[PDB]
Amino acid sequence: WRRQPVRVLSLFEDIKKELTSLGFPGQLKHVVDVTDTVRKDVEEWGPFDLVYGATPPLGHTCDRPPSWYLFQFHRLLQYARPKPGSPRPFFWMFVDNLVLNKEDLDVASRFLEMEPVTIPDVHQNAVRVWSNIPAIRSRHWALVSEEELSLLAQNKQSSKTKLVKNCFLPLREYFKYF
Amino acid sequence: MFETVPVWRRQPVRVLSLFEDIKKELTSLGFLESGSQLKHVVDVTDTVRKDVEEWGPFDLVYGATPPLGHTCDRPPSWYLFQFHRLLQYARPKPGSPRPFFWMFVDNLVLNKEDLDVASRFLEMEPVTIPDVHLQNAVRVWSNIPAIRSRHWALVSEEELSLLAQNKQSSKKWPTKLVKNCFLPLREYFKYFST
Amino acid sequence: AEKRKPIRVLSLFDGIATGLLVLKDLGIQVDRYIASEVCEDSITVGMVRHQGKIMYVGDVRSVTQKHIQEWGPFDLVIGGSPCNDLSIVNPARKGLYEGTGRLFFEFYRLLHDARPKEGDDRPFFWLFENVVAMGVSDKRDISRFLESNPVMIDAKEVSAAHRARYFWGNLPGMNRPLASTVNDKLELQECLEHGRIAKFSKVRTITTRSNSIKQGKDQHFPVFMNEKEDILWCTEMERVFGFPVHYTDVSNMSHLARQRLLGRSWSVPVIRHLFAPLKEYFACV
Amino acid sequence: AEKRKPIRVLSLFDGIATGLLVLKDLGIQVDRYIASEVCEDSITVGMVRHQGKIMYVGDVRSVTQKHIQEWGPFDLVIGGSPCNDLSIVNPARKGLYEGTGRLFFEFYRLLHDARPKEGDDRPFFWLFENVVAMGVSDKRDISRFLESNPVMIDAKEVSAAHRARYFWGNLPGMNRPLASTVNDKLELQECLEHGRIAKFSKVRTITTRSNSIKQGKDQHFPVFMNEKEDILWCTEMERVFGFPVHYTDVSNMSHLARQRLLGRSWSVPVIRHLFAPLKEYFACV
DNA sequence: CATGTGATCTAATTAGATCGCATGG
DNA sequence: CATGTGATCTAATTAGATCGCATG
Ligand SMILES: Nc1ncnc2c1ncn2[C@@H]1O[C@H](CSCC[C@H](N)C(=O)O)[C@@H](O)[C@H]1O
Ligand SMILES: Nc1ncnc2c1ncn2[C@@H]1O[C@H](CSCC[C@H](N)C(=O)O)[C@@H](O)[C@H]1O
Repeated sequence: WRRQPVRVLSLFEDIKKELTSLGFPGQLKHVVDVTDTVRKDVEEWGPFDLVYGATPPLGHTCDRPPSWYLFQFHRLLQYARPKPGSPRPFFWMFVDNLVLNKEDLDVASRFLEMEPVTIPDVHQNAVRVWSNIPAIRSRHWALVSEEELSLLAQNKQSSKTKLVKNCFLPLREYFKYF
Repeated sequence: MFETVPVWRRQPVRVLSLFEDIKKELTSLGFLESGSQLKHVVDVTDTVRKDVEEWGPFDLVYGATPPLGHTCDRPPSWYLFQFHRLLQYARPKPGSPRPFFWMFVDNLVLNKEDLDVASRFLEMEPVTIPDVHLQNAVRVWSNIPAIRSRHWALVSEEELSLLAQNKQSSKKWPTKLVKNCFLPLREYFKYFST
Repeated sequence: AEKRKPIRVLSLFDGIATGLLVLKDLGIQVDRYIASEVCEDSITVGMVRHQGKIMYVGDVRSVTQKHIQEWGPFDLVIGGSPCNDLSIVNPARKGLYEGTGRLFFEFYRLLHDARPKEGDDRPFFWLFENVVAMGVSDKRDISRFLESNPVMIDAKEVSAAHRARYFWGNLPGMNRPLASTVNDKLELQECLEHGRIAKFSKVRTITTRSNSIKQGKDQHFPVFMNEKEDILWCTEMERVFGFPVHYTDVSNMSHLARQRLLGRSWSVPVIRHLFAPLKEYFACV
Repeated sequence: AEKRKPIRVLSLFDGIATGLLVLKDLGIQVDRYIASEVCEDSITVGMVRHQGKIMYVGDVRSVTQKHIQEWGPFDLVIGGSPCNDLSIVNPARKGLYEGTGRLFFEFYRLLHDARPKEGDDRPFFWLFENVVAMGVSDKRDISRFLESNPVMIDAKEVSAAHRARYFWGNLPGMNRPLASTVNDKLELQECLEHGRIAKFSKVRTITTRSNSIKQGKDQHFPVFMNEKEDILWCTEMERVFGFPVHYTDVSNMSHLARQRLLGRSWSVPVIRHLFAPLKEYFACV
């Protein structure tokens, strides 16, 4: 009942186009780049209930190594957490578009303290997600081998999401609808 | 001790010879008389100190390396070490005033390293002896003064090298070269003759 | 009144256990000293020189939040991550985000894991060290992730070698002036064995590589011995770094293997200057 | 009731100066220590570990009778000539009269040069050491040139290694029974660094060669560490030989170069047993 | 029925030179 | 603008396995 509007901090990616396609003075804050973002910046940007960050797709306009996005993600994720006295919910979402390699994947699961769930689509590409939301880890999904996606990624490099929206949806039960 | 004694106060010389009997040379110069004074020792490997002393006192110790041949059951430096060992056994007590002589003779059997050892263990460098009418040569170490003051025909070691070379090839001792080294000791001991 | 307690230490990239060595030389009681290190020679030194006091736990990437919780709590978290992909002396350095450089973020992670909750006011100290000669951007990011600026402490002021190092941390008085104690050997001559003459007051920075022992670009030998030019011996490096003589004479290590350990380590007097105010926070012999 | 004098020693083939090391360990005052040695590593150990007390004179064959008279008189003449052409471990040994074997006669010569003339009854002592594993005729000749039979002293009864050595000389009580003093370490375990387990109570004879540290024909490793096999470290060999730990840790020597020095040297407790009755003939404290 | 103050060979280091250029003095 | 918690390359030098047999 008493469900206030969502408050989303998005890193490396502005998801507003599928944030109001989802139907949630903007509540969404977006950081240019984080290299000089500190704690007082995130603090004065008001409390947040979900912090989002993602890897760019396999392609150009990236001047950063693939693990740069993660560490920086992890850094500001801790900046946004509330004190234990705060009762409000808090979720966080990191999601890779098959750019991280095996060495970079273990770093992901070790810094985020859980292993990714994989999201496939064949009719395009595939995607991995780390998050505390009990509706992507606990909700049963199509299982894909790691080397299945390996081969699809090689086919993606050869070649050159609605599932990114399909993962954001299940938070509507905790925030305001449309 | 380079001093002499009057003719009437000279005793027969007592000679210890090693690796070589030089009896014939010294009688031929009248150091020994033909009666039955000189000890020649067999195999010095087991001669201790008491043995040399029980063999009576000696006025001269002679040692020689065997000449260019196949007699060397032992290495050429063995004879020199053994000579130096028995030489110290035969020195007289620091009290004695009588004349004491030693001599070691090499017949080009020692190479450059063994010779540096010889001159180091006898505290003097050898004197080379040339045989002209060049057939042979000896090197000699001794305290005999007239073998250090008289100078025979000085020949270089590269010349002895070459004859050493010709002596290898053609393979007894050259006593003509050895006999002259005993010459200046009859001015110290008793003379005899036929 | 409440009596103080022995210190509990998490030591990451422990090397040859400089941290425990300085703590012992200060008289600070040590309840446990858990060390993350992978190099066999390093572990052997620490094992032998500290009689098995050190708790070795292996690769820093094998240490979880669960482990920090079981093994802790910790009062002191120290370390200095590899610098071979950070120092501008390597033209092939892969930077902070790849090669060994990314092992810095493991320090940042275990530090977060070991920090007290907000509301817990128990004494908690930490120290992170690395080289001054790194990139502008890499130094910037380290300070962003540790949320503090470093202090520059050059070992030349308390020892016989240049060693300009950055130090991030929260120890009391990290910016107070450095004073030379009479146990410091300020000039190279005081570190040499009998019979050897020093050609320099101070030597340049000692790395794992032999060319750092010779001085200047012309590679001058630093020592004379019976008028013959020579380099520093192992025991002389140990004195230049402030370690006990023959500290690294372990495990049949060659002089170069001993120099590999020393050239990666901390300058002992510098750490003593940084750890000395901890005596007022913990129990001491 | 007369006052004794500090001792004057001529030491040939001095090695790492074991003779001076023990004389100091016995409290015997030393006026002169003249050493003939040619190895630069050897010389450096002696120079450093005895702070320039030793006077080095170079090659034993450069030492003339004139030198002995100027530098003397001597009260003690000690040495052990090289055995690499005497020991039957070497199939290519050139024997007593060739190679390094003939360096024995240089000891015989200088000893003769250093002896007091008959009639002088001043105290004069000499010791000569070599291996038991030499040819029967080479031991015959050595005794013939020294006019003494040797004493067989095996280091096994006062240390952690077998080492059967011959000893010629005139020291008092040379054949008295050896006795394990309480500063001897008789078992390998007592010589090992922390954390290591001996597999043998006593090791076999340590040569300059690595195969001598492995035990037996099957080449068994001597020590267990971490349940992994290992050989002895340099500091463990030094304890096995009775030297102070890190004695040979000079000159950036590898562990093999250190073993080269130790494998040619004397077992320290054995010599200490031989030198002990000298403190009744010379000044002490 | 082993044992050794060593030496000869192999593969294994090191010794040293050389390269490197961003950086903050 | 002299410097450096390093890395590469390759002679020249060491590390380590196997080899001895006389002798005690
Ligand atoms: N993955 C890893 N986990 C733990 N330690 C590691 C590691 N990778 C490298 N190290 C160690 O990190 C150390 C960095 S050098 C720092 C040594 C220490 N300051 C001292 O005083 O001795 C090296 O010893 C290296 O062996
Ligand atoms: N020509 C020579 N002159 C002087 N010493 C020599 C020499 N030839 C070899 N040596 C030395 O003689 C020594 C014999 S080994 C004996 C060393 C001694 N017993 C010790 O305890 O250390 C070796 O150190 C060798 O370097």
